[PDB]
Amino acid sequence: MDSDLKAKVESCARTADTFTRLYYASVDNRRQQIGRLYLDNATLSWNGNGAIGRQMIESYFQELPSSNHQLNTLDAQPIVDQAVSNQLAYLIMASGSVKFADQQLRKFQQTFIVTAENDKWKVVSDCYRMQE
Amino acid sequence: QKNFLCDTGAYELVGAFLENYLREFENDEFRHNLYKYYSENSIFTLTCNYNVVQTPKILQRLSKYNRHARNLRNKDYSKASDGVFFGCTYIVEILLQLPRVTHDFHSLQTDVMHYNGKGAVIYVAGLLRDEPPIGGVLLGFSRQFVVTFDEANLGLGKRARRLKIANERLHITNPSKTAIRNA
Repeated sequence: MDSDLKAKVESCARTADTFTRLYYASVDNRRQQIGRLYLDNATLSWNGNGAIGRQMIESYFQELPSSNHQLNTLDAQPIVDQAVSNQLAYLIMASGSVKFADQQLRKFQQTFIVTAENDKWKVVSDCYRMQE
Repeated sequence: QKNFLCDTGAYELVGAFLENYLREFENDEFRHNLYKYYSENSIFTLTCNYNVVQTPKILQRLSKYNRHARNLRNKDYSKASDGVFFGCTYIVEILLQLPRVTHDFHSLQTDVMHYNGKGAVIYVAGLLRDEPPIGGVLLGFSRQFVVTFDEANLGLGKRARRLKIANERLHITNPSKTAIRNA
C-alpha cells in the first residue's frame, strides 16, 4: 500500500510492542506503579466492570489478586483521523493466558487505545476480558 | 455475564449496529452487502489464538482464518504491513473468503468504550459456530469496531447519522467450557 501508511503502520507496531511489554511487566511485577500508564481520565472495563479516572482505576488494580500474563498475540492499528483527530491513536489488542493468585488459569483479550503525553504513550480506554 | 455502557444514550446502538452487522456477516452469500459500512480509509486485521487440542479437521477449518491472520509478537518491524487490509474494496475482499458463521447472540458480552457526535468504540465478546458448505465448529471470538457518525444526506433536510467503520478487528479463539455448556 501507500509508502506513508506503511510508515504509520510500522511506527505503530514498534510503539504497541514497547508499550505492551512494559504494561504487562507492570501489572505482574510492579502493580504499585500501574496507574502511571493511564491518562488522568481514562476508562477501564475489567470483564464489563467499569473504573473511570486513574484514582478509581489505580484502586481496582490494588484490589485485584497478583497476576502472571503469558502473551501470545499482539495486534496494533493506527486509528483513522476522524475517530479522534489531532491526536494520533493506536488501537492495540493483546491476547494470551493469565494466572491470577488462587484462581484457575484463564485466557484473556485486552484491547487498549493509547495517545501520547509528551514522548510517553498512556491508556485512554482499556477493555479486559477473561475466558476460562 | 456483564456488559459495559459508556453512556446510556449509546444503549440502543448495541442492538441497532452490532446485532444487525453480525446477523448480516453470518450468511457469506450476502456478505458483500457490508460494503456500505466501510470507507476508503478503513483498516481491518484478523487475529487467531486458537490452541489446537479431531486434530486434522480443526487445523484445516482454522486455516480459513489463519491464512489471513496477523501477529507482531516477536515479528520483524519491516513485515508490519503483512496482514493489514486497507480500504473498503480490500476489506470486503478478505471478509468474503471467511467461512459461514451463526453467532450465539445469548453469549455476547458488550463493551461500549467511547460515544459522542463524531462516533463510538464498541467491542463484543461471544461464541459463534463455524459452518461448512463437512462438520460444525464452535469458536470463541472478539469483534472491536472504531466507527464514525456522519450526517446522512437524504433529501428531507432531517439530520440522520450513517455509521461508518474506521477500524475493525476480528479475533478467533477457543470457546470457554461455560459457552460450550450453554451454546
